[PDB]
Amino acid sequence: ILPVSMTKTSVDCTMYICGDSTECSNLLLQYGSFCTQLNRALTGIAVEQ
Amino acid sequence: SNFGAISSVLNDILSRLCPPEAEVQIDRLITGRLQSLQTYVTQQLIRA
Amino acid sequence: SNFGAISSVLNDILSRLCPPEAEVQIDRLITGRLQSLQTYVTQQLIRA
Amino acid sequence: CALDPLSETKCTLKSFTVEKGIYQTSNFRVQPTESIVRFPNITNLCPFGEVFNATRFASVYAWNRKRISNCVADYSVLYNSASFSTFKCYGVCPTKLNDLCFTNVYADSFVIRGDEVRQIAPGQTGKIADYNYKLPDDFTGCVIAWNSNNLDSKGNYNYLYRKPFERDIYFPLQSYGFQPTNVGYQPYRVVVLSFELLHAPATVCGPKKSTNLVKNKCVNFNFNGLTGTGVLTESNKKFLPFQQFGRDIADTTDAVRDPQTLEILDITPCSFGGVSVITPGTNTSNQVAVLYQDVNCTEV
Amino acid sequence: NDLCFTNVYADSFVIRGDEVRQIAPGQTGKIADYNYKLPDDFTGCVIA
Amino acid sequence: FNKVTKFNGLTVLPPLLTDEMI
Amino acid sequence: AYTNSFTRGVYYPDKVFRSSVLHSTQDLFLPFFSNVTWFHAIHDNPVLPFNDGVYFASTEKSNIIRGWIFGTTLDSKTQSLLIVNNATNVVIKVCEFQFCNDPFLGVNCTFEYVSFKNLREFVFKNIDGYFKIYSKHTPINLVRDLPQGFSALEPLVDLPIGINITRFQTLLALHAAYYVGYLQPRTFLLKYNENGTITDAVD
Repeated sequence: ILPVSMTKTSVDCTMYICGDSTECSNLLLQYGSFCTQLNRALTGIAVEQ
Repeated sequence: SNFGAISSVLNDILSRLCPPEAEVQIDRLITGRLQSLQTYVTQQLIRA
Repeated sequence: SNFGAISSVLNDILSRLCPPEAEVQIDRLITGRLQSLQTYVTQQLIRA
Repeated sequence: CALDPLSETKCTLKSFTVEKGIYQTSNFRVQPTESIVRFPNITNLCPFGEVFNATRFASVYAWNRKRISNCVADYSVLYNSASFSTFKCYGVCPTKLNDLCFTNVYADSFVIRGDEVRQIAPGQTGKIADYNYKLPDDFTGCVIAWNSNNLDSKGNYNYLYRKPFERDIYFPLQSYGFQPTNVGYQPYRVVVLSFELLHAPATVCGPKKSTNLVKNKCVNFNFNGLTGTGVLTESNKKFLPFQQFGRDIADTTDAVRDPQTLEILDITPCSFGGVSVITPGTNTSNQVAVLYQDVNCTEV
Repeated sequence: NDLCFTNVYADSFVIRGDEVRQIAPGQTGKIADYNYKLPDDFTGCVIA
Repeated sequence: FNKVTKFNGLTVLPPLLTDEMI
Repeated sequence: AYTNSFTRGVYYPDKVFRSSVLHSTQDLFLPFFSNVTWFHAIHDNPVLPFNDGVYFASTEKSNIIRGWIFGTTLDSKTQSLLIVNNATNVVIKVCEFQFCNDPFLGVNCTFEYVSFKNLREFVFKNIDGYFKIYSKHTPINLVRDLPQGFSALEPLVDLPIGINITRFQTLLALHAAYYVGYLQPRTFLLKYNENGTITDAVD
């Protein structure tokens, strides 16, 4: 028996961090590209599965 | 988790506080939740 | 390492300061030491 | 970036050219249709005047404490008053108090010297802040204080001084030199309002009026100060008679009991999902297809 | 003295001394809730 | 197949090949 | 005398509905399998300590147990909480009472309120200036000892009395058996079922 793949996930890190608060979303932009590079890494994992 | 904020619920901070102090509380939640995702995505990259 | 606290010795903060300021100085040590473990455990997962 | 899905793709990629592929560009979320507001059907105006306009306050070593409950609190009446030399609040913003709603309020009341006002704050160090009266370091409340030289000076030896919210009655008990000639050496009155934010049924709530209740439609909402957004629905959640909110694994509310009639409402976030834009290359065509992820086509 | 600005503005008025408490970024009361307040990100000096 | 057995922005995407294609 | 509290004195820790979930919480709970003191309504109602809080229960068929007193000195030098079932309502007072040395129900008050085959279980705790009452009733057939099944107590009353307590005393109707166990700060894991009901726990 061999693992071949695993459950493909995407996490919308703006919705995870800020829960549809615009007040938090505007603060989260001050952290720059941390959220787009989290989505980029999870999308690389998902396409690889 | 609070990560040091007055509440772990973002709508508590936004319904109770106003911008000079609300942004101080929300940055603790952003820092801890962003560190929580960076931990998850790192361990999913290693598991992948 | 101090991580921006008054001392890295946790008992200096607790013997010299009192809770309103001691918890600010301790949370700098907790922040840096927790980041120090997350760095170690990530590099051990990669090395494993 | 909001012109069309290809423009949102170009913005997501930070690029004017787009290669062939499927790109996750945004999350689609249904916006709230209208805002519901819901508070207990109670109308008694709170007795704050019986604390603030009282003939004589107590001494700081033997401070008064009035429970406020089962009433409507227009904090604007206090907050807008020119009478107050300071009004500092902690864990709440004064502007939000009329939007907000508590299980009880405790109104502590006493007289101090004007020098000592600074000691009535969260977790302080000083002779008042240990031997007489102390606020928690995590205090949620307002400290409201003013000079009373026109009322409490004579000096007036009837005012005296020696853990959080502690009473304690040779002994270091001493009396103030309050004379009308005294500015920091004047008598000052202080009222401290402490707010009880437990998840029990709220009983001290702002004058902000309730709306009608809406079901099976996406709304913004406020129940007893619990703000949120979702499709409110009826539910089969068998809340026991004492239970007021329901929660999920994220430690977020997923049901509430309506404070005006005691039915149990489910809360669910409004229809939402990932948007992915399918495109040939922009070198091939500017046409695109859109995938609304996991939604049924009736939801779009 | 080591620094420049593109413009400077001197806002000027009289108040009762008790209202100096209201003249700060995001401070509040019957002057600031009506007719003069500083924004939460004010850059400048208050001189009284 | 028998012996093997989150509104918060977390989502699961389907695999490209369904079990019927595998 | 003593009996063993196998699984008794679990209660809903907060006013929040939870279902199909295991929740971990820290509170004053009666420890599992702890020996609880046992008393009989013959020859009695001493002044017990209250400690950090009390689980109380009566194995009953008669309704001879009808109230409780709480305070520090119980002698009018300070307030004392009194709780009585008047056979129609629970009546509650916090006056500076001067009780008997041997008080019974005959067959300056800052606050006031109104609202074997039987086991009645109660939990009393005095935290942050609130006196909190939880309870449950169940049928029983075991006469001598507490039942080895499971059931969770639900809040009846919560009173913002602000009073210090270190002693308490039950009240009997005069011209049955009961048990006392002190609460401890414990982490508990609580099994909320589909009907949002606590159905098992781990101390």
